[PDB]
Amino acid sequence: GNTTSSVILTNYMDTQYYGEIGIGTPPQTFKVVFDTGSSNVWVPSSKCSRLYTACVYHKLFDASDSSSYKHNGTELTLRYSTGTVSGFLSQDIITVGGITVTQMFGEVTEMPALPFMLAEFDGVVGMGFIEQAIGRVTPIFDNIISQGVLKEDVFSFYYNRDSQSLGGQIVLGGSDPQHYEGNFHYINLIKTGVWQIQMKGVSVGSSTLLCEDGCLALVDTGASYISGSTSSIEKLMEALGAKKRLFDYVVKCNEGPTLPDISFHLGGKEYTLTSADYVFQESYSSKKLCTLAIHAMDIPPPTGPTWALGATFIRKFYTEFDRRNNRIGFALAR
Ligand SMILES: Cc1ccc(C(=O)N2CCCCCC2)c(NCc2ccco2)n1
Ligand SMILES: *[C@@H]1O[C@H](CO)[C@@H](O)[C@H](O)[C@H]1NC(C)=O
Repeated sequence: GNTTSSVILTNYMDTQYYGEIGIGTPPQTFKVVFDTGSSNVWVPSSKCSRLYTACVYHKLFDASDSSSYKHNGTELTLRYSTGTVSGFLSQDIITVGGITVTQMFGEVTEMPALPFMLAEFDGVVGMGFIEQAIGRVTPIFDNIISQGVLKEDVFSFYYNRDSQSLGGQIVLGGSDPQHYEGNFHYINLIKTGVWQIQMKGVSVGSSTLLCEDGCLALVDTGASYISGSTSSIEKLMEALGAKKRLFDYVVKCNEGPTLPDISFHLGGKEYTLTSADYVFQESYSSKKLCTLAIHAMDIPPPTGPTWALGATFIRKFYTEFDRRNNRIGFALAR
């Protein structure tokens, strides 16, 4: 009970944050997203039909090349906001930040081109709780806890603002003072079972337009953007003077710096984003369009309807996830 370990992450375009894990003997390496929003481990399978082009372009786990593989074969379907993967369960040795665990994971055999052709990562490591794990499969962090090796039931996320240096960092068993500053502000979860906290308002400038009588915020490391309801985001965007495109909201690039602050009232404290934190300032041209790092995402019950605080939020606020105390700490990221 005195190990602290880290996972190094790559920052792809401020949208995709992924580290590397090994599966099997000998270790087969996968680029994976560490996602507090979900709880299952999955990578693409060698058994994925090659007619799924995502499987042509990603790394595949070949169970036939692993001596430590253990068959299960129960069919599982993982439905996410942005797409669905389908496959079957397997068991093998997974290596993550020097730590080695016997993990049950999904070998994905069905992997749709949209969106996974757009993924720089191969698979997902769910950092959430057992209660949301499809098939009641013990999640990887629970397994690492069960070894009594870590200093505490705590993991922490750092996402870099710069997309050639350290792209991001996960500390298993603690946090890293090199990447945050000031004090942590701790906020208790609504319930155990989901990394979700009470939000008491959303402000544009200093007018609380949204969540006037409270709402939900899912602290979501696998999400790129900040998200709310279609109707919630529609009200927010009307206020920013943003134009709706098919998959995002844009603003004429010149208007970008002039955009107001957006605040999130969490645990008594007001968490502010400046336009610099939520606009992709690719230009300053009045002719060019610039995209925002906030979009509509409708999560179904009983998680939803909820807000999701993804990479946009985490970049500014170093996040500690506390399993021991069922709470989330935020600190100013550096
Ligand atoms: C192209 C693409 C497709 C999906 C996601 C995504 O939302 N997840 C990964 C896939 C399973 C669903 C849970 C989350 C994504 N985001 C990457 C990312 C990494 C860190 C922050 O955002 N990118
Ligand atoms: C798959 O795992 C479940 C749950 O542990 C178990 O009951 C079942 O026997 C396994 N099936 C096979 C074919 O190994």
